[PDB]
Formats: sequence, structure tokens, C-alpha cells
Amino acid sequence: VFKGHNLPRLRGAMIGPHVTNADLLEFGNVWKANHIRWQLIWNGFPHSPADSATLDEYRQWLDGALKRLEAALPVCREAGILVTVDLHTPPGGRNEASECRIFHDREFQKAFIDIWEDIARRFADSDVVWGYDLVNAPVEGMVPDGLMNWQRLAEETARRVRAIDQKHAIIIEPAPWGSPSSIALLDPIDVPGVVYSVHMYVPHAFTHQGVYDNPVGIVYPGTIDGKWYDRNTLRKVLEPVRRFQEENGVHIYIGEFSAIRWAPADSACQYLKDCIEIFEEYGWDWAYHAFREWDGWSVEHGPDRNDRNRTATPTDRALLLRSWYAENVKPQFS
Repeated sequence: VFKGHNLPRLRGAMIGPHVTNADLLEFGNVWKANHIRWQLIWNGFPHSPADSATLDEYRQWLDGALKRLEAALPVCREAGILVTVDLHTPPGGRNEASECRIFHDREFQKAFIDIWEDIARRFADSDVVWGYDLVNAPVEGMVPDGLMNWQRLAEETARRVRAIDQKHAIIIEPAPWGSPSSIALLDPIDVPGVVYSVHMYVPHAFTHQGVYDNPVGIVYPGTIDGKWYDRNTLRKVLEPVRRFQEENGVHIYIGEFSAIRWAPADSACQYLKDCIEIFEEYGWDWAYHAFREWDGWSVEHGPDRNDRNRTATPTDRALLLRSWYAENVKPQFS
């Protein structure tokens, strides 16, 4: 089974676009993470200035984002970290329904392929880059005649990247949203060195409680959306992903998973523990969402939605992540 790295497991986190060199060195050398997902994100997700920007404005933004990623790679090497390059905001962004314009517009669809050829050329020889996550949480909506849907665009883009780059994993999330259930909708891509990826936030009423218009006070384990949720329910959520893994003989990467920090009592920590245990049973690489990004997802911030101060002492959730990072092997660079 192709993984694209020679370690037992990648365990790390999403970082924020403003992550400092000191943050990276601390995360690798002190927290013992061996992995980050580097999001090429224009301000926010799922809504961004990309949604209304011209292709020229978008290419200018992305060139700045790639310059910082390039500058960060030698720091990741020093920190013992392998990197996922995540195109988090694609050219044209998304319409009001969060559907990606790369599925709707000939110029944006062509730009997606041209951009990935440029990124593959830039990083083809990097021993720090692990994989190319072609688009974050793809959502198609209506695909006009003459344009590729995600199945076809993924395959074409992966083929063009593989022509340039003979080493790195190509990471493909299913549409819609990179959700576990969506993997059943994706056919394996006929390109070598492909890794498949989903994000784990199910159930959203729990993991995103007190975000958007979602009520707070949702306990885990417990009854959520009229259904019993515990580790067995999360196994059932992830069953289509385990099936895809086993039936296709492919590797799985969890690009994001989290539970909001202000979930009641130890609910968020239990959710993360249950997720990680399942990922570990199945041999899945994983990135926690997120290290030093929005504080709702921060293990350095506390249980109170109204308190945005870092905690004085380590949280349950931070101790859990570091206990798993302590199992990591660091990459050997030459």
C-alpha cells in the first residue's frame, strides 16, 4: 500500500497561514508532531475574497502564500515535520452555496490544473513536502456541459502533477465536503501514488456547537440528532472510509478532525480520543484541526466560549495530542 513516506505514522496538525518559524520549531521539537497540513487559505473558509476576485488577483494572492510555504520548508526540516500542501481556497473560490467555481467556469477550471503544475514544479524535489491535497473539501453543485466534474478533474490534475513529480503523494478528498460518507461517491483515480483523505467532524451539531447558529450544551457521548453517539457510532460513520481502504488497497489520511473547545465537560477530549483510537486501529495518518489557528479549535484555549486567553496549564486535549505525538518517529533527512 502506497503511503509516500517511510514512517509508521504521520501525526500532527493543521497550522494557520501566519504560523511563525518559532511555532513550527516548537510543534516539531517540543510537541513531537512529525506532520503539518499547510493550508493555502485566502482569509477564511468556506467564504473568501477569492469568491469575487479575478483570476489575476487570485494568482497574486496565491504567489504570496506559496512564497511563505517555500520559506517555511527548511524550518519544517529542522523541526522533523513532513508537510501536506493543501489548496484550501481554489481559484474563483466558491459561490453562495459553497460550491467551487473550478466546477462551473472554464477559466477557473483550467487555472486549477495550471496552478497544480506550477506547485508540483516548485516542490518536485522537496524531501519536506509529503503530499499535495489537490483541493480542500470539494463541493461541485451543477457542472455545466463541457467542464469536468470532480472525478474527472481530480484524475486529470493528478495525471499532470504525476508527470512533473515522481515522488510525492497526491491526496484526493471526495466531494462533497471531504465527508466520510462522500468517499462512497468517489472512484479510485488511475494515477500512481494517490492517498485518499476525509475530514472527521460528524456530528456537526456536536463538533461545531456554538459556531454559526448551532446551539451549545451538546454532550458527547450522548444522544445527538436523535441518535446515540459514542466510539461505536464514530466507527459506523467511518465504515465507508474503512471499506474504501480495504476494497481498493489504498492509504487513508485524515486531513482535519476536531471538536470545539467549549463543548461541555470533557466531551471534546473524549471525541478526539475516540477519533484518534479509530484512526490508529486502521493505520490512518492524521492532522488535528488546528494548531495556533482559530481559538475555537485550539488545545491551548479553555472550556469557556467567552474566554479567548490561553490556559495557564496544559488542557486535557493538549495532553492527549502530545501523548500521541510522543509515539511518532521523526523523518531522517539527508
